[PDB]
Amino acid sequence: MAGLQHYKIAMDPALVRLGSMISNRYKYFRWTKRTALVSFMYVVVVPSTIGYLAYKTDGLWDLRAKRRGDLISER
Amino acid sequence: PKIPYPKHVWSPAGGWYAQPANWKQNTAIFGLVIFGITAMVWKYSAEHEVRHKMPEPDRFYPSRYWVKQIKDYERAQKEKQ
Amino acid sequence: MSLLYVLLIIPIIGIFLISTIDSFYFFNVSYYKKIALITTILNLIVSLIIYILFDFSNNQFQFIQENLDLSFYDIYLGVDGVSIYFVLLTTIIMPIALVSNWNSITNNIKSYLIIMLLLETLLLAVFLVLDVLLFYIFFESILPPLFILIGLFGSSNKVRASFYIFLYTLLGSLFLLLSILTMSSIVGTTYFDVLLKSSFEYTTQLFLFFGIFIAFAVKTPVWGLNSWLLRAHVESPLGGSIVLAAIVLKLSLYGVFRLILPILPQASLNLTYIVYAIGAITVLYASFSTLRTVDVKELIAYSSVAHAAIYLMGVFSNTIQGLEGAILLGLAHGFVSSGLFICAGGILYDRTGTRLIYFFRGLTQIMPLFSLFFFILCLGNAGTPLTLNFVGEFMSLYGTLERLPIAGMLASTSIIFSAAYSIYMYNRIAFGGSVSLYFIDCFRDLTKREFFILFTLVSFTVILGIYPSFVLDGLHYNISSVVYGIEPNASYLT
Amino acid sequence: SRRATREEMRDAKVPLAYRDSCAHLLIPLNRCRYETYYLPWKCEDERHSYEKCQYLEFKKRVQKMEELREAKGGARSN
Amino acid sequence: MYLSIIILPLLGSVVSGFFGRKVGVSGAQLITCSSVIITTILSIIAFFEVGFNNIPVTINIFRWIDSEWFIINWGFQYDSLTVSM
Amino acid sequence: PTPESEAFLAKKPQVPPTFDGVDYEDNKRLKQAQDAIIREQWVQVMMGRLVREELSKCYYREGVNHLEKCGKLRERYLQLLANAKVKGYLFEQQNYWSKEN
Amino acid sequence: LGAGSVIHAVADNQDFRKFGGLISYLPLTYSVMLIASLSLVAFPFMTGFYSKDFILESAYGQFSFSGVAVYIIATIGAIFTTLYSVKVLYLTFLSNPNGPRTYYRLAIDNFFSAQAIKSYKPAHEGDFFLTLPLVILALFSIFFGFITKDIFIGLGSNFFVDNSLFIHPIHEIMIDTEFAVPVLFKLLPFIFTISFSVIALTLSELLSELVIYFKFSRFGYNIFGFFNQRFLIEFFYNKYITNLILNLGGQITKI
Amino acid sequence: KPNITGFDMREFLRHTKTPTYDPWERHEAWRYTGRFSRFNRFKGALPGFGIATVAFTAYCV
Amino acid sequence: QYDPPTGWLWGVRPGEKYQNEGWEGPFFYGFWGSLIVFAIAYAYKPDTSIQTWALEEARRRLEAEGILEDPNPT
Amino acid sequence: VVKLTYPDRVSYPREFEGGLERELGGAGAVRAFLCLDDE
Amino acid sequence: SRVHRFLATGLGASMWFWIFYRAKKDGPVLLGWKHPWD
Ligand SMILES: CCCCCCCCCCCCCCCCCC(=O)OC[C@H](COP(=O)([O-])OCC[N+](C)(C)C)OC(=O)CCCCCCCCCCCCCCCCC
Repeated sequence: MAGLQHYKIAMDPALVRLGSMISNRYKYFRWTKRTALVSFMYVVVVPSTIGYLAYKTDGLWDLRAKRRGDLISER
Repeated sequence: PKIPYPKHVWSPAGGWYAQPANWKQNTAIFGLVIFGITAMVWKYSAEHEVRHKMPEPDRFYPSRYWVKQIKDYERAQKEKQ
Repeated sequence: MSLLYVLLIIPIIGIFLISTIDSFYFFNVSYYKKIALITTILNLIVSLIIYILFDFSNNQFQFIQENLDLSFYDIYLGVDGVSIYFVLLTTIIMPIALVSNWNSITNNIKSYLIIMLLLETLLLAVFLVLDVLLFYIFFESILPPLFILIGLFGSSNKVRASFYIFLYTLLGSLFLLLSILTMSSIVGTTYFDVLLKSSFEYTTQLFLFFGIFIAFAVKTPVWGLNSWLLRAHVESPLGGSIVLAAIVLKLSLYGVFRLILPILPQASLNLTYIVYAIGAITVLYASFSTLRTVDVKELIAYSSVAHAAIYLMGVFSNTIQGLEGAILLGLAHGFVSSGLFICAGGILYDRTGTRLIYFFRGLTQIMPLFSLFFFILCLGNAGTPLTLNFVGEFMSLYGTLERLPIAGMLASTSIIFSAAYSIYMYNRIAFGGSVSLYFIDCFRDLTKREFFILFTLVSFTVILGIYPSFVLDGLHYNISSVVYGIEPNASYLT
Repeated sequence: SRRATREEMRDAKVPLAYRDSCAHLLIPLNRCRYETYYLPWKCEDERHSYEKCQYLEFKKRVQKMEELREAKGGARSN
Repeated sequence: MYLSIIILPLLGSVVSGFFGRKVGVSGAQLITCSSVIITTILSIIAFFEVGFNNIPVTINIFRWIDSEWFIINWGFQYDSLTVSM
Repeated sequence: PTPESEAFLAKKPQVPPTFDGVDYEDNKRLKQAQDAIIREQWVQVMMGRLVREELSKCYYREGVNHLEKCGKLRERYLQLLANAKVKGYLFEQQNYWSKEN
Repeated sequence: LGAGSVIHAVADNQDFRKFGGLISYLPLTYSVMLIASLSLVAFPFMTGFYSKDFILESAYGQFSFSGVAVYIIATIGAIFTTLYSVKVLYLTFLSNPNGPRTYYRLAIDNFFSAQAIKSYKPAHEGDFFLTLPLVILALFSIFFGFITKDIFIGLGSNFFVDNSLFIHPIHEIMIDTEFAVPVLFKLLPFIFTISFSVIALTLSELLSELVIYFKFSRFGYNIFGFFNQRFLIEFFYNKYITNLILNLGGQITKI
Repeated sequence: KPNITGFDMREFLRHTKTPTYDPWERHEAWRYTGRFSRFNRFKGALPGFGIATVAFTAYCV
Repeated sequence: QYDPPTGWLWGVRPGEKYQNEGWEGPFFYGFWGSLIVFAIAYAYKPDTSIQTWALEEARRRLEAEGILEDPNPT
Repeated sequence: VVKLTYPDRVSYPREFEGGLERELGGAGAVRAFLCLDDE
Repeated sequence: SRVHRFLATGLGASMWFWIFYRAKKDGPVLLGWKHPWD
């Protein structure tokens, strides 16, 4: 079936059919309120949140050789 | 009883109830190998260990018999008066 | 003749011999594969000789050849510490990739060997060229052979995979080319020893960064630009997959050390938070989807995405340990992903003809040698200490943390999630019951061939995991040159 | 009977938390523990002497705290 | 001896595991138990040397990770807590 | 002082670690300066590594008494840790600074 | 290791509900399991007595609200240590046999006619390698704490002067623990231990219906289930952490 | 209110005791007889207590 | 009672022997041989690391300060 | 309940001559109780 | 067997005799009657 002869496998049709659905699922995506909301949350909101937090704390702290009588804050 | 198993499966740790007829001979060689490596490690340790206080002469400190740092100190300290 | 040209010439000779030996002897295909393998061994022997002669603390490019015959496009070859280890990775991986396909390539064997030999020359030329436009030429040259390799030897979905990797890489690269051409126009050339002395103005740097970053994020790949990899790395033949994940992913990383760090320092520092948000998002999203991936080769392919996020964050850390850790992780990923692709795309796939996880269980009972190497490889993927993967992950993660703490803390969560998908995948295949009831025949354990490609790969990760000085010592001096910044009482000495 | 100076407390490697007034009695005990390998039936006299004086100083500080207790109308101090 | 405590249980483990077919069940048990018992005696001796005589022992073999400011060695320290554990 | 080794001299910088009065068209002179800044940073860094090594020996020597007997090395290491870092040459190559500013 | 002796003796059963008897069947196992249990409950002059009980009075010896509070908290923990320590030894050895004939059927009493040479399996003790470690660990469980307390505690003991352990002098409480702790709170664990052991041992084998009345109350049923289900942490971890991550991956892959 | 089935929870506990007559009485009788009587079961609850007590008394003189 | 150690290493049945696929020569002698030779060659490679050069200068500078003792005093 | 009823400290804090200041690392580090504010 | 009973009985005897010994000696101090140096 794929080049070299492999061992006999009891290829279960249900499991094979599930594997085919996963390979072809992209062909059936549609924009709905649910899919748009999920896609917007994962792609825009969460990344922009980490981006905003990384932006606002960039350069805020330094630990190197900080003693008592000093601050971790740099800014 | 004891479980059945395939005789065609080769495993480095032995498999299922594995004991070769010559297990004592093989154990003797490997134990000899273990001693030889351990002795080399012992020789390295007795030369590369570092201490900052030496043991007192009357105290049970068997390392004094092989460690280079203490052996040099004890030999040098014997030159007194 | 320079030793670096010998490196590029030996595989071309083997291509010539493979294509002409039918006229001096139906020649057996074993002869063809013997020629290609010995060709890769000699290329490896030459790279070892270069490394023995290589000097660890020189800021002059070594083993260069004077041209004095300048043309419009001249290939200048040179090596320093930040490229020497990628050359070694390419010359070690290439023989292993050839042996991994010794039996599974059954038709068109001459074409397969010539493509792999040509891939060796082109990938090596990427690490050795001393001109930025030469870098693009070699970076893009590997696409047609890769398109043909996937389409002639790939699995059922090979056409869609071949198109994806070609069009994604081309599209990203076209934005890099526009960035390179702008540099070439301002400076007058893209030769390294001239362009690295140029000082681009800040707004130029920003628009140069975008365009180089777009290409490198397509090639990293970052999450969301990574469907070409999830297709191509799976549909590829086994030797193609090893080359694609061990060497081709490393091009964007070595590219950062030549194209961003020395010439775009101000844009790189000002945009690190955008790089870090993308790298942080990639670490979490790729990890969660790896946990739900049911194709065994796709799961190993998706974990490459999560590891490459950490070396990408380490390369933008602007710290010595983060930069060295990035190179260390890149190298450690090359040995580990090669071994896990061999375990899945070469051992499981050859025996069963399927890549679905649902059909595997309890393989330890009948395949103890496979389960031993597969487990050690899965610890490497989880970044377990005593592998070079821990040393690279720790140093990369420390530099990312010190540069931007919130980004490092999220990136650190990889220590939890890489373990999760590595241990989950190991347990479901090797453990998790008795031997799967879907297997009608029993399976043989590793053949001598499979054992000695896994043992060799496992050897490299463990030896370098215990003595990583073998790479770091040749990295320290050259990698100093890409750091940007100053200490107040250390700078401007008089 | 004389209090040990901070130099000999430092020279005898006294634990820093016990480098108090009574440390002059800790040195002979800690020396004896070294000689007897810390067996709890060999340094009895030294052990009881260091404990007794330490108890005596403790009995002086509780009186000091009790005086302080009434100075605030029996209020809490912990 | 101080290094010999570290490597002796490892040596028995690789014989029991990677050469089980050679030594069998009884050989594996003899080598591992022997290699752990001998290590235990050396640990009791170590507890007297380090703890009772208050002589800590330092041992460094080769560097592990060396980057600018981080120098981590394959190195071992025996102190009173170490031998107590 | 420890004699400068034959290997050491082969790599000793012949130029001061600076970019002032360096013609950037002179490839040899620019790379010489870059090497001098890099090497000087590593020396300061390797100095801290040696101080840390001495501090390590005294800590295991003075034990309980380390908080009092290891202060001189303690201060030295903190000063080096606060000041020494491999920063590269490339900011100083691209940015000239003056004291009189 | 003593538990492993029991599990071997009764063919791998691990449930208290099928033990009972065994006191005459595993006398050596019972003895060392009893010796170990008295060390666990810090019975006076056992090995565990010198460590645990000092921890408790040290909590009181630090005259602070947190120190007093943890003392009370760890005292209740000590109460239930005694309870499940009683539960183990009694349900395994002292109670009536809740397991089947096979565990207790001995060849001394005639039961079989033709299968007399074999087929008895009477739940006996283990061999030398099984029993030698029990005897050795039993000795450490009795004398080792007394033999060694002066090293680890002492009063001004200098065993850790290599700075292995650092105690800042402002954090010292040991003087107050030795002298300032009232005697009532010093012996309180032993009073509780010696009484709830009586309370536990009386509730079984003498009463045995009262606990049942508690179990079959809705209050007791809920209490029994909550603690048997480990504060429901595994339930809430699996629901909202593990399955949460799996569903996140499902969304990422699918949508 | 009584259930459709005749199960009363209060009566369930009232019958939680050793029955006066049980059809399985002789089958389960062995669980309380000589070897497993109250005395025999608790006879050796403290294995060496008697020997230690006698030896301690001889030591205290 | 114990069993005799069984199993087919490399899947070679007890009757037969291992058959070479043609890769074994180049891989064991060329690939692994060269790596072993390189490792021996690497023992004799001179140290050109920035650390070794910088440690020596750092030692002299700390000898100059009151930190390290000078083997060659003045 | 514990907060309402927990005994007051029954001993004055132990004092150290010099506060062990030098042996605790000098004025840069933390020292011991020495004729300070009462507690 | 008989050796197991002897081993079982010996440690139990060892435990209680040990407890009785320390009860007589260290017990008075533990109960707060007498200070250790008295
Ligand atoms: C971290 C990467 C690895 C670095 C260390 C490399 C190994 C160093 C030596 C480890 C000790 C020796 C291991 C012996 C092997 C165990 C027994 C065996 O042969 O397995 C075959 C056995 C054969 O077992 P069998 O002999 O009982 O045969 C019958 C059993 N079946 C039914 C399976 C055939 O295969 C297995 O059953 C288990 C498969 C998984 C093997 C587990 C790997 C063991 C090594 C763990 C590495 C430890 C890493 C340390 C962590 C890193 C530190 C931060």
